[PDB]
Amino acid sequence: TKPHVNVGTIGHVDHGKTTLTAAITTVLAKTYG
Amino acid sequence: GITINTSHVEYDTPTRHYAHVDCPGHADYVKNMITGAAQMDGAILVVAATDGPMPQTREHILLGRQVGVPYIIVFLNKCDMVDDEELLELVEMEVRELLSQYDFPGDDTPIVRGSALKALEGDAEWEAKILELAGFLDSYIPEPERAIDKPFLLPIEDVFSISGRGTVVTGRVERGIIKVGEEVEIVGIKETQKSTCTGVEMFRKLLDEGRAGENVGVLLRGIKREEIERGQVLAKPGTIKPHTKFESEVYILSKDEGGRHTPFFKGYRPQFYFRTTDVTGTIELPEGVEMVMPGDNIKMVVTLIHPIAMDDGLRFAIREGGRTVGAGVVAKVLG
Ligand SMILES: CN(C)[C@@H]1C(O)=C(C(N)=O)C(=O)[C@@]2(O)C(O)=C3C(=O)c4c(O)cccc4[C@@](C)(O)[C@H]3C[C@@H]12
Ligand SMILES: Nc1nc2c(ncn2[C@@H]2O[C@H](COP(=O)(O)OP(=O)(O)O)[C@@H](O)[C@H]2O)c(=O)[nH]1
Ligand SMILES: [Mg+2]
Ligand code: NA
Ligand code: NA
Ligand code: NA
Repeated sequence: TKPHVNVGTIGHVDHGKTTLTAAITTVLAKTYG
Repeated sequence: GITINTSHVEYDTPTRHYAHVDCPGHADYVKNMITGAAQMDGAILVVAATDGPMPQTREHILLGRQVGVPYIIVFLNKCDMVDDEELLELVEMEVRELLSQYDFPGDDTPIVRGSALKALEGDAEWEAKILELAGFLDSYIPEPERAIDKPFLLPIEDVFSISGRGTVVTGRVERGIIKVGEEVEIVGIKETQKSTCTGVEMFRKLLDEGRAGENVGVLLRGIKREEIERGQVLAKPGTIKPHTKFESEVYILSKDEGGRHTPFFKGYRPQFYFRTTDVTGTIELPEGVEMVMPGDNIKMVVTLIHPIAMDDGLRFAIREGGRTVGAGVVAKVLG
């Protein structure tokens, strides 16, 4: 049903793309789980 | 073969399901952005407030424009390390200027000040910034245009002559929809011809229409087997034109990926594989660039011997004797 959207994290090494990636996942799960 | 290193996660907002891709190093970002190994409807540019924009910050924005990434939202990270409203506004301004330098609307770009780390730790003040970022994903990025809603296009693979029914071309509907009765232009390689769809077949059985993602056969009116060939595309009339010269961004495979072992200079004449076939071309390197090393990525102006139907965003492989040595994407058609 829901609209599917492709996104991703870009930016310089060590600026926190992977940490942000996990942070989004956990916070959306705890807020909209 | 190109080595694709990625991290895939999925997450949901009340109204949307997101497929998120993250990559390890800069080379992974180059490769994966050019090959389309992850198509971003929108990108989240992460900039550490502590470093401010850095070389890959600029290159990813540049690559994003060249490969067609339509929207960029910024997440100014590590703000837990920077308590200085003036420093934060400085960096944000630097980022908007950088985005604009590459034609993204820096002034209209959402920028969220956060801390991925403290949010990840369970700090509510920071978690709120993540929700804010997700809000902008929801609000700033429009519902992407679905494949079926785009004009019909089908890369021609085989060409059959069929017993009394007519000429039949096969391939996978790359986009759109083709219905019996609709007109179609056969574009690329030769002068554009026109014809009419008198039938769509799939799995031996006659259908009413073919759809994006499906492998079908298209019966054509009046055209003969000799007038059509592989490399050409079927398209809703007036939606795609053939071109010989274009500007592109390309990634040359590294030695470790089984690519070339030496640099090539101007005068390099490889094959450019577009959809279904190889087409030789001549290259023009950017000003000041004398050679291209395995592993490098550059803007390359290409001139094909024979035309090909194309538009910005079309992917292609660069090959040497059927062996892939590079990947590219059309950034701008020239003519
Ligand atoms: C535990 N910590 C968070 C990880 C780590 O130890 C890292 C490191 N430099 O030591 C990362 O860079 C680490 O944080 C990180 O950024 C990682 C990645 O970016 C990726 C991506 O994007 C895709 C596939 C694989 C990786 C990865 C294995 O390199 C990731 C490892 C991450
Ligand atoms: N203080 C602080 N450190 C952070 C934050 N986000 C990431 N880091 C740290 O920055 C380093 C690199 O982060 P990482 O996600 O691997 O960066 P990446 O290479 O862009 O994926 C790690 O030591 C992280 O813990 C943040 O918001 N605040
Ligand atoms: Mg990372
Ligand atoms: Na720093
Ligand atoms: Na939201
Ligand atoms: Na030289």
